[PDB]
Amino acid sequence: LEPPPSTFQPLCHPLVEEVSKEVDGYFLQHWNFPNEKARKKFVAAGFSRVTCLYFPKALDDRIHFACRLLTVLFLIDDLLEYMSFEEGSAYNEKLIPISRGDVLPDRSIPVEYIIYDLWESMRAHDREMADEILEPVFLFMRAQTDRTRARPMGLGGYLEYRERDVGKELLAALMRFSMGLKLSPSELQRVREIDANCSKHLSVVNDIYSYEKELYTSKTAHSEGGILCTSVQILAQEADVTAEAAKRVLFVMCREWELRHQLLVARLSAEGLETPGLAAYVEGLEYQMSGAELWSQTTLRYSV
Amino acid sequence: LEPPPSTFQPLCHPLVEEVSKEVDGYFLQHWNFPNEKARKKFVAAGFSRVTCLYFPKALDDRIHFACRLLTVLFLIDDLLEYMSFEEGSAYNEKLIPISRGDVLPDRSIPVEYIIYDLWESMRAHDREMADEILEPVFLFMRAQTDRTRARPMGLGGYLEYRERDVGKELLAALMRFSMGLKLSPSELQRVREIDANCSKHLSVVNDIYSYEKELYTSKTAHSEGGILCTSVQILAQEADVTAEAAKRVLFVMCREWELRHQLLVARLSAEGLETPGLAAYVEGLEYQMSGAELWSQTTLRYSV
Amino acid sequence: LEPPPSTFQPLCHPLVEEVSKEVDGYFLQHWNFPNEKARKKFVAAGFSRVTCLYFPKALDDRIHFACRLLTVLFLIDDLLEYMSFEEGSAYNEKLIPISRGDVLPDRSIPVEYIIYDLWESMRAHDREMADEILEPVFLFMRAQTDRTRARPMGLGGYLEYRERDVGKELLAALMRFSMGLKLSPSELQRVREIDANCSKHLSVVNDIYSYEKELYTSKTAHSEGGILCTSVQILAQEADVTAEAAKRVLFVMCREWELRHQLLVARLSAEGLETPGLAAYVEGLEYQMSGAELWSQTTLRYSVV
Amino acid sequence: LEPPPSTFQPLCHPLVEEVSKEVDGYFLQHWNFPNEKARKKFVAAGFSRVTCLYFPKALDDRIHFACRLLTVLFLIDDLLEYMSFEEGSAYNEKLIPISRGDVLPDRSIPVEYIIYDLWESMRAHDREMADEILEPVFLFMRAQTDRTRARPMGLGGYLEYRERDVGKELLAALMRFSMGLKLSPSELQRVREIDANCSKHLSVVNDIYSYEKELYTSKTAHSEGGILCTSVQILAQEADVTAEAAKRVLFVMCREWELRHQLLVARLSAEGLETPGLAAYVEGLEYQMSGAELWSQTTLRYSVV
Ligand SMILES: CC(C)=CCC/C(C)=C/CC/C(C)=C/CSP(=O)(O)OP(=O)(O)O
Ligand SMILES: CC(C)=CCC/C(C)=C/CC/C(C)=C/CSP(=O)(O)OP(=O)(O)O
Ligand SMILES: CC(C)=CCC/C(C)=C/CC/C(C)=C/CSP(=O)(O)OP(=O)(O)O
Ligand SMILES: CC(C)=CCC/C(C)=C/CC/C(C)=C/CSP(=O)(O)OP(=O)(O)O
Ligand SMILES: [Mg+2]
Ligand SMILES: [Mg+2]
Ligand SMILES: [Mg+2]
Ligand SMILES: [Mg+2]
Ligand SMILES: [Mg+2]
Ligand SMILES: [Mg+2]
Ligand SMILES: [Mg+2]
Ligand SMILES: [Mg+2]
Ligand SMILES: [Mg+2]
Ligand SMILES: [Mg+2]
Ligand SMILES: [Mg+2]
Ligand SMILES: [Mg+2]
Repeated sequence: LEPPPSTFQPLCHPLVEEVSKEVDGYFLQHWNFPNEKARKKFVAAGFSRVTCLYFPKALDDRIHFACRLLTVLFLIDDLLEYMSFEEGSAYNEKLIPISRGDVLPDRSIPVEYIIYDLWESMRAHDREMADEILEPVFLFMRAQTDRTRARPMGLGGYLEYRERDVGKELLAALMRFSMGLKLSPSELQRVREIDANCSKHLSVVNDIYSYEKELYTSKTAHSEGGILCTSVQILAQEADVTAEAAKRVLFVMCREWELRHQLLVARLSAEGLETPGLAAYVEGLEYQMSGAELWSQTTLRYSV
Repeated sequence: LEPPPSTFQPLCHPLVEEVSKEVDGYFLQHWNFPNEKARKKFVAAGFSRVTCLYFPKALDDRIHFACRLLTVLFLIDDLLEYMSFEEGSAYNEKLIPISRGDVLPDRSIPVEYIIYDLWESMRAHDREMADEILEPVFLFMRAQTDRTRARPMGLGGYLEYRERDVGKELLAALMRFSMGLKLSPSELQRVREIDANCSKHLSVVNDIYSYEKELYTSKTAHSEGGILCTSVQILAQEADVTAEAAKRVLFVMCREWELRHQLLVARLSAEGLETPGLAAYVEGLEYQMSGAELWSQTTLRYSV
Repeated sequence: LEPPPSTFQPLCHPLVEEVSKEVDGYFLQHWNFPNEKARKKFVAAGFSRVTCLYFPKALDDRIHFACRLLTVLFLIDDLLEYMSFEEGSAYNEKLIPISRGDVLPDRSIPVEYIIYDLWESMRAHDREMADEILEPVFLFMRAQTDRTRARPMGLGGYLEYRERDVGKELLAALMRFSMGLKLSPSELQRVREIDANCSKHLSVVNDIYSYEKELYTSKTAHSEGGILCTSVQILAQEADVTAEAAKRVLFVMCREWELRHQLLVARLSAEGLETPGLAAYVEGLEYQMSGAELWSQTTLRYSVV
Repeated sequence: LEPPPSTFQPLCHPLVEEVSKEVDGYFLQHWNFPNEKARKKFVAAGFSRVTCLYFPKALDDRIHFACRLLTVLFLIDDLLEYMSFEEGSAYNEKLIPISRGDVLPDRSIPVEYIIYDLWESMRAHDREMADEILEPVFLFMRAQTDRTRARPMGLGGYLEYRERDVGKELLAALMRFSMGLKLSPSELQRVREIDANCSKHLSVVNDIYSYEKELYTSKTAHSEGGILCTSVQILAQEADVTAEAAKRVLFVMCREWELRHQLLVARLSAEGLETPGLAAYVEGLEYQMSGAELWSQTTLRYSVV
């Protein structure tokens, strides 16, 4: 597997090792892992490492919140693969009022009190920015168990749906939270098209590198929760080629989205619409894209 | 054309007579109408009346801003029908920096100074709420000359496009501006699905009532600006029936979206999630749907 | 679900009881039902009753052939849901040379010899007309396992696909067979538009009533054979409404195809191209539409999943 | 637009200069061109040259038939752009009985007598093989004015339609005619998957190079005949990228179909299924793909709109 060249350069948060020990340690203490092999696999994935590659300009005293939130969403993402759509939906819906702080957790259930304590701690740190991450998380949670996953999709309809299932909007809100980067609604409206393009890049890069994992899951886990729903197989079907061939084509499409990103940002700036906040934001998106790809290329999660 | 029953009751702003006189009078003074027949056709349309049906709970001192904005948008909407997509786009793009206040108007050109003065006066009245209307308007302007109008579309793809072409988002921000109704990003995220449903209703009710007008325009106006792009045609073509039959089917679909609106709002309230600002906002959407329909049923713009 | 008003009036073939008892009796003797519950459910479907609603002016000595063919196709229709498209296709292709009479059945396999004996008997009664049903049937059969069921479709593309999957053309050739109604190659060209419209009505009325059944199936059968492919779901997702809402909208669309049927018919008559042969056929198409709907409204196949 | 690497070597028929002169000469005498500009454009397109790249192993005394047939189909393809679907359908349907030899041409109407005389001369040369090109040509002609061109299509649905509109099957029959290559029904059935794959390549390579021409047509010609129906626009819309970006992505997918052609061919041979006639046939398909691309990269038809 050979990626075509990219002009995007990744960056990693300076505190990645100390924060990853802190956050890995918290989940190894509290989360219900089934056995030692699963604990080792959890550490091998490097979930705080992908968080620190996503948000390398996070404030030093906020990056750990983002590591915790992405880590617990990954752990849940993997649990849902053993559930039906209905079970998975019941599982996520329990957590939504708890995330809001509206329902207290059952403290004998780690996922509930981990979720409750985390969002309470983020609101204590910055209430307004924390509150802006909630509905984007819920939108993602609901997409994860959407029966649209078991229905035929074309490439266009898939990318529209995958924007939610890849958590693009929660990642943008979490990036802003992590950086203390406040943007007005008018500013956010200005970069809507840049966001949508970025979402496709994140989606398809993840699909390419995680395909062998997902293929294996689809054959071994729950026929609904584990269902293969990915651009790799949607393009392979549409073009009647192999998955390997579809990945080569999708990679080339990913570099076209990187070019489009650069063009859209250049236009924003030329029209005099790139504020200091927006400049930081679109550079932030570029780190998400290159950081996700660097982690995807190297994590044991996808290679074993 | 027999409208299926509806539980939505329309409401009109109490100041409709006074404001209509004022705003109609302003455009009759400044807008370059080509002849007397057009001046009469302008008055006959009742553009301030549809605004007052749209925002019946607007603050007494803000409703005229809304009448002016929708009036000038309607006037431009009609001029664009006689231009190419390329000519329309150049026309609209010139007005966008002027709307932002970044570029002074040529005061010998009425659309330029009307646009400049209007936005300057809105920002003087409420800077932050006025600024939230700008990108929604520009989104709508750019939809009007999108070459996607000249290409095949199914009902789903069309509704997604029409959401921009009908100005759903600018109407929402304009409603909020006009009521002084401030909503947080989190509140707005909670009603995203309610907004999307409402958009379909506005789009298709307009398509139904404005069909004879748009058909006539497609036969006599510019080949691009006049191109017929509407749910009436799309459904007739997909189902292989007449435009008349398609309207009767679309009308039933509109009442289904009304029921869905009620369901979605009831769920929002049943969860603990309908804030007082949200309650005002979703009520406001219901006025928009019923008000648009009432105007569309009665305006001379559509019957002659 | 309250149907909207209709001007079409259904008719049932006079001999419905006799032929039902006869043909149900034949399949209860010969078909490989898995258990007693399945035998009771088969009887509850009333497959001979829908045949008698579809072709109420069939000749008295021909109607049983049509009940047999539609019964065995319904039965295979249900089996294919538990197969891959490849398995399903292999199953059907096996029956095609057998239906032609070119290949002997394995008499230890009831579907093969039931199909074999059926077609033999039909050609024995009217070789010319029986032969006209064959390619229509194979068309329909190949549609059933068409991988295009596993591809995204809008409503227009769906209706063109459904024409084959709902068996419009085999119902036409069967209707004609069962009535002794012969039509010239010229007469059949004139009604190609009336046919396409009628296919939409059969397709969608079935979609509406069979939705709950097909939904259950899409959750419990084979990921390919059982895949949900229906106008109710296509409209629900295109318009963002519930399945129940899409059913109410589609039903109104059905009534418009009815009005359009009447229009295309008068139009054929006003031009005077309405032959006596063509006139019986389009009245027969109207019986198919209204009969299909009456059966669908009442059959336990659709109300008890 | 730099084409990505290919392992295919295009070949050109050795009589290309002599046959181009003969066949261009014939159409310049008989066809009604609207002006001198159109006559020069015709010669610049080099329609005998694409024929000779498509079929470089054609028999020396048959290559001119293929050149004539593809030339007149290109000319008609362009005329249809100024017509409605209904007008173009009537136009094509008039030619079908004449192609068959069943109806005499109006000798004052060049398209009619050029088509009549050409198909008569092909049947005079090799009746059985000429006749096998007819239904593939008609299939293509009816695809050209098919309403589905005005309905939304995703990539998979489009490629399925474009197999007919690109004339894949007529090109295969014409290749076999021109090489005197006779295949059994069994041999033909064996290569269906190879055929389907090759069709996507022809289709998309053509879409890539002809996009600027077709875009201009869609802005200036008939709203139906001139309608933009192409993978370039479909992918640009689905992926949200520019047309140029879509072309670069689609070109990489064309090389994947080249690789897949090679794999299918290997497998045919690895099983026991590759005959001498099949080997010549699938090698001929490779020349079609590389030849069509080489012509498309260099013809003024696509670079000067
Ligand atoms: C895209 C990426 C590397 C990281 C996104 C970072 C995270 C955790 C975002 C939260 C939303 C989730 C869990 C997306 C996983 S997409 P998926 O289910 O396809 O991920 P998988 O392939 O299972 O690793
Ligand atoms: C939907 C409705 C009645 C009013 C919307 C109210 C306004 C002014 C919205 C601003 C954007 C415009 C002019 C949309 C017209 S949709 P169109 O071009 O289809 O309207 P037309 O049919 O030309 O009246
Ligand atoms: C259309 C109709 C009610 C009757 C036609 C009568 C028959 C048997 C025609 C033969 C072709 C078949 C099996 C159509 C059923 S469509 P399907 O698979 O959707 O039917 P289902 O919903 O499974 O009953
Ligand atoms: C594909 C290729 C180079 C040649 C095919 C050779 C020929 C003439 C085949 C006959 C069928 C036709 C006319 C296809 C043109 S595809 P089109 O209408 O897209 O061709 P255009 O882009 O107008 O040149
Ligand atoms: Mg996952
Ligand atoms: Mg996931
Ligand atoms: Mg993945
Ligand atoms: Mg308009
Ligand atoms: Mg408009
Ligand atoms: Mg309108
Ligand atoms: Mg069925
Ligand atoms: Mg079926
Ligand atoms: Mg059904
Ligand atoms: Mg063509
Ligand atoms: Mg062409
Ligand atoms: Mg082309």
